[PDB]
Parts: sequence; C-alpha cells; structure tokens
Amino acid sequence: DLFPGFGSEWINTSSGRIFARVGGDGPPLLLLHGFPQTHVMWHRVAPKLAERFKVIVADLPGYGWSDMPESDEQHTPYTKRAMAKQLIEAMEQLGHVHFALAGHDRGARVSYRLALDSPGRLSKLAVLDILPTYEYWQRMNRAYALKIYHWSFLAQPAPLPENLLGGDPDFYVKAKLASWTRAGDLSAFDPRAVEHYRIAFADPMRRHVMCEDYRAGAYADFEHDKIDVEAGNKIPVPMLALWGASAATPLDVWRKWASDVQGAPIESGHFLPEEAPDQTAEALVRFFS
Amino acid sequence: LADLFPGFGSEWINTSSGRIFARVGGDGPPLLLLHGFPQTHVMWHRVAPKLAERFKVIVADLPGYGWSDMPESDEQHTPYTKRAMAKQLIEAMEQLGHVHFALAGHDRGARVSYRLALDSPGRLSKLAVLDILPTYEYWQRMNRAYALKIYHWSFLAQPAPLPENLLGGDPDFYVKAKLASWTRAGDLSAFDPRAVEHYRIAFADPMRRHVMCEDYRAGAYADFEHDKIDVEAGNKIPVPMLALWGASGIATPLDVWRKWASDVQGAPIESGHFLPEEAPDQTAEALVRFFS
Ligand SMILES: [Cl-]
Ligand SMILES: [Cl-]
Ligand SMILES: [Cl-]
Repeated sequence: DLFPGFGSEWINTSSGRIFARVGGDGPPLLLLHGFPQTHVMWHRVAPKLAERFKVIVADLPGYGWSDMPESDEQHTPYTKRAMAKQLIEAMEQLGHVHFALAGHDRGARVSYRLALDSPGRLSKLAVLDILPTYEYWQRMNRAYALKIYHWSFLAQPAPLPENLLGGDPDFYVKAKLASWTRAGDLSAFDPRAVEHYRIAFADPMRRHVMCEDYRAGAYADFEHDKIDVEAGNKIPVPMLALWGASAATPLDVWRKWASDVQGAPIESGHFLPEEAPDQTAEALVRFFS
Repeated sequence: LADLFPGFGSEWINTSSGRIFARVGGDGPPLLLLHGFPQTHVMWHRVAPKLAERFKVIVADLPGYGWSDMPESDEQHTPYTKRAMAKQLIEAMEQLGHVHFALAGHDRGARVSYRLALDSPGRLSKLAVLDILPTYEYWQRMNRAYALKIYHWSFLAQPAPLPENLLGGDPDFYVKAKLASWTRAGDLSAFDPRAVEHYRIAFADPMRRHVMCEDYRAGAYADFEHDKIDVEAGNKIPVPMLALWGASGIATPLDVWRKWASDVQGAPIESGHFLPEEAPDQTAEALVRFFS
C-alpha cells in the first residue's frame, strides 16, 4: 500500500469495473496513468494533491486491477474515445460530472480525447509528457521510427507481439521503465512500485490489453485525431502541458490543439511524477488551484 | 540437414574477416549468389541447378549467416555493414581466383550487392538485385503506413539486448511467421520443407540471431549513412544492372533504381518476396538471360 490515507474502490460501469485509490477532500481530481504502469505511479504526488483536492487514482480500462473488457477487430474498448466514455461513467458513479483531470502517457491520451469529445466534463486538464497521437504519427520518419519503435511493434497484428513478450516479460517491462528515465536505470522508482508494474506485466491477459491499446493508437485513435485537426477543433478547457526536459516545443504543438494552454519543462525523463515528484506536484497544485 | 544442391561442391573460404561457406557448381563465367534474412545460401536451391548449366555458380552464406564465421561486432556494427560484407566477399572471390564476376543478391544480399557496386564497380561485370530498394529509399519513405507495414527494420535495430531477448523465448515461431508473412499467399507452402529446416536451425542459434540484429542495426545506421553520401553526390552504379521484384514483395521500383544506376533494366514477377523459391523458373530464366 503506497497510498497512506486513501480508500480502495472498484467502480461499476457498463464496460467493467475501474479500480481506484480515493483520498482527500475538496474539488475532484482524476489521475490517469499510462504504459507500462498502473495507478501506483502517482504515489509520490497524490498526497500533496490530496491536501487540496479529492483525488481519484484510477487504473485505466484493462490495466492494473481494472476489469478487462472484451476487445474486437477495431480494438474499440481500448480506444481512447471508449476509455474516456468508460471513465466518465465511473466518475458519474461517484457523482462527479465536472472535474479536474491529469494524465500521463496513455492516460494523457484518454485525457485530451475526453476533453475533445466531452469538454463540459472538465474544469481543467493537465497532460504529462505527450504530444497528440496525430502529431506522433505525422513525425514518424527514420529518427522517430527508431526512437519510438514500440508504437509500431506493439501495434503489429496479434499474436506477434504477445508471442514475443511472453518469453521474458520481466526483462522487457524493466527495460522500458529504465530506458525512458533520465538516469537510464530503475533508481528513480520505488522498488515497491516497480514490483506493481512487474506483477501486472507478468499476466498475459494484461499484456494483450496493452497491445490492443497500441493497436488502437495506430488506427482508430489516429483517425479520431485526424478528424479534429482537419476540422480545426481545439480544446477550450484550461490546459497545462508538462514535459520532461530529458523540433517545435511541446507547447508550440499543444497551442495548435488547445486555445487556453500553458506549459513547462520539468528536469526529468518521461516519468515525471516518479523522477521529479516535488516539481510535478508543485506545478499541478498551482495549476489546479 | 538436406543437401539441396545435388553434385555441388562445398568450400570454406578464408578471408581476413572469417570464413565464408559456399556451395559451388557448374562451369563457365563466375556467378555469385547472395541470400538475405532470415535465410541462408539454400534459398537458391531451386534456381542454382539451372544457373549451373551456364555459369560457375558460387552460392555463399553471408558473413555471420548460415555456416560462415561470425566476426565479433562493434559499436558501429562494422562487420555486418554492407560495405564490410562486400569487402569480405570480394576477398573470398579472390581466393577462388575471381576478380571480376557476375552477382545476384536477394534481400540483405542484394544490399551487399549494390553497395559492392558503389564501392568497387570494377569487380562486377553485371549485377542483379532481387526484391529490394536501396536502404536510403526505405528509410526516406518512412511514415506511419510504412512504419506499421515494415516494423522489423526499427525493431531489430533497437539496442542489444532488446530484440535478442524478445526473440529468445520462441525463435521457431518468429522465423516461421516472417517466412510465411512475405510470401504471396502468406503461408509456408512456397518453401521446400527441407529449406525451412535450414532456416529454422540457423535461427535457433542465439549467436546467429545476434548477427541478424547487428545486420539490421547496420541497416539503420552506417548502411543508411553510406547510402546517403552517394545519393547526395548523385553517384550512380555504372555496372549493367537488373532489378527483379515481386508484385507482392516491395512497396515504380525501376524508377527508383534509375536514380541509383545508369544502366538498369527491371521487371516484376508475380510472387511475394522470396522470388527464387516462389517463382523459381521465371527467376532462373530472367537471370540466365540477363547474365548471358
Ligand atoms: Cl504514450
Ligand atoms: Cl532487406
Ligand atoms: Cl526494400
């Protein structure tokens, strides 16, 4: 238990339960993790946020201890549009129809898709260390193909990645965690947190969900994004983009997708809330207050 | 493992970079045949007998592949770059007394072949490249559609030991799925099962898999840089050239090779990627006519 003073809830939805740690009081704030992690990646910043907010730390649909909806040929329940609908249902179970939202990695993709589809749900939005899925794929030249190979590899038709990942999943997940930190090793993480990530990744069913998520990320999610950029749609919700310091700035890019956005680099690799918990917490608290 | 070249001799040829295994048959003008990934010299077994009626045919395992030695690699993947492989095979051919010869390559072996022609054109009378575009052209094309369709160029090029460790759990599944994936029908039916077993046994050796990853790492880095120098100088291969590709293989490929070669002809064949196994009579005929 990495969340002192937080409850544990499975929240019912039409697509399956969402697991969350729930703590604090005040305005509601939902925190969404990404790959290859779970809700526990927020354990270092959740307490400072809970000083001021009611904090709901949720496992994404099919991740962690959340239920795994059956997928289909277009990967629908693991599209960011579907994940956002499911988390909107979960927040309604708690009586939250207007809330603050911060996401990281895949959870940040859920979050900006939520803001594009249903802006009235959000008071404020923070996205951590991402650009829109459309922008990634538009940037996908030799240098990007090499640097972020896993967007194409994990999106290969089943069972190719599932088969490869089964041989030594501990090694793959630990290498991903290490490779995207400033330090290049696991020293930025709490070993208890790494064990949560390892345990989740050890399950073949959980890994299949992850591949479905990246398949959606290459196909429907991209198409959904393309419709908005073609329509000139921008997020109206007050928005914060944080990114790890370790091409146009991320702020230059999000200003093209959002009409009220501020942003800043954090001295950190990808995993801002774990590598740079103090700076990340401070920036979020200032933003959401 | 089957002998798929009835009556061909066998040689290990010493070079400064390690031994090259070859099957050798026929008589006449010398013709070197180079395989690619994830195969070995035996992929030429359905066309080599026909070629051997007209040529002295040398069917070699690439450096580090099949039964050729595996040089230790380095931080720039040097021995598995196509420039280094071409230098090594030039040495091997010199050991046989061939300093000017005909060359046909497929897949990685075709990349060795056009690099050989760019670096050392005087070594070649004529050259054929099967189902490839230049490495520079593949990476230039890179966008979302190609990243998704041809993922393995970026996957196998990731820093060791990532692809090595992913390939280790079930290597048979991966090599068979690749072989099947690039044929016209998408299954293994085009291959002789005895040839598949050669490919499988090679891929079952972690040292051989590491070489393959080093080949793709070179393919992403030094090989691409070597190509980039030539295209930005407008260097074109002067050696008479044939480009043969499968209609369900690459991707107009002739238009691409006309930018890289000043005397090139080409044709498609109805086939997936593996032209000499999927379309042996047509491939043999095209080669015999071109080299004759
Ligand atoms: Cl992401
Ligand atoms: Cl190739
Ligand atoms: Cl190609």
